[PDB]
Amino acid sequence: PEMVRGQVFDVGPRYTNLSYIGEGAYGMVCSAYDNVNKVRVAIKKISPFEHQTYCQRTLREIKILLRFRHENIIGINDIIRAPTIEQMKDVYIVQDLMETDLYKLLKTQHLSNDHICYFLYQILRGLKYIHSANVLHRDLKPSNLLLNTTCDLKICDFGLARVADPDHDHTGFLTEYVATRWYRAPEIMLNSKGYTKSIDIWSVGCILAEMLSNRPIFPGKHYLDQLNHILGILGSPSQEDLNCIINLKARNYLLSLPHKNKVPWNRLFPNADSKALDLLDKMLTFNPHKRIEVEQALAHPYLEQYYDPSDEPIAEAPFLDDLPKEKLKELIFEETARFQPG
Ligand SMILES: COc1cc(F)cc([C@@H](CO)NC(=O)[C@@H](C)N2Cc3ccc(-c4nc(Nc5cnn(C)n5)ncc4Cl)cc3C2=O)c1
Repeated sequence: PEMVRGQVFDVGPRYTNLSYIGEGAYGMVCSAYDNVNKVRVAIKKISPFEHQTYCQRTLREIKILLRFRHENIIGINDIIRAPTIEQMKDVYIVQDLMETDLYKLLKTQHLSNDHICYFLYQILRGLKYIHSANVLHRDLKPSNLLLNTTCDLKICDFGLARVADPDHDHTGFLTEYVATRWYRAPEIMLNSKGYTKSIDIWSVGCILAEMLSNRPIFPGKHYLDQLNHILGILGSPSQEDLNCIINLKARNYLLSLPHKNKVPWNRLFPNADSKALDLLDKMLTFNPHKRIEVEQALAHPYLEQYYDPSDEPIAEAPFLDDLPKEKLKELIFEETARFQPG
């Protein structure tokens, strides 16, 4: 087997001429030439079976990506694993190869307003599909937005996704860790389990702000800092919004804060398009019930050059994993069976 920076990649005979792309807690990702379709693909080696949480992310991603088909959502083209459960130690997920991600891109490149507009369109177009399937991505962030050399955008990593469950969204104060901290909506820290579509809209708002300035808008240095950053810009919630928060610990925390005025978007983003800032405001609304929804956002004047509901497709139909890691391995085995010869 070919070796890539220490690891084996058991992907042959079909996939050859491997080259390192990246590493992380997920595993390792390479490009590789596909000897069938004669195109270079990405392959990620995932080794989840000792960790229930890794098994959950792997199963969720596989189940979701196999069902979804959309231009702005990364696919799974093939999955390589051992022929038996006993011999299966790794799962390789083969996906379309992309040049970079928005996190890498924002570290190095100034985006024109036209690029910002086009990227936000593709994010929302993809999200319209995801939400139309009653699915929440729940970890939207620049590193989960893949880009090719012509700036086509694809959402990736569906391992943290859930089916939407808005009647069971309420929880207590400083409970929850939904999303990656900088992209996590205020209600997560206050009273929300992140089981509504408005969680994803918040993250998109944070992405938009970051495209405007190449700097995260709410860079909390740790968990507790995150609400400080958000309220620092948005200001004190209104009486109406506060009254929606019935949990006393959360309400009284907010009431204990000194009055803070809203920092106007045009001062944080003096070079930004005024329409972009109007949409940004509506995505970064404190009250999730008042927050713009994905189809309204697509309809916003900022995106008028692209908006076309007939070309913004929805899923054909809507889409208990409190299970031990051994059971999750079986379900991963069954879910990947269709890519074996048989
Ligand atoms: C503890 O964490 C995890 C444990 C798990 F058991 C499983 C996971 C899974 C599911 O939750 N999560 C991921 O696999 C996420 C984290 N990533 C990483 C990743 C890297 C590259 C590409 C990629 N990259 C490119 N091109 C590219 C990138 N950079 N360059 C210069 N080129 N093309 C095509 C592709 Cl699929 C996609 C992804 C992706 O989805 C996480």
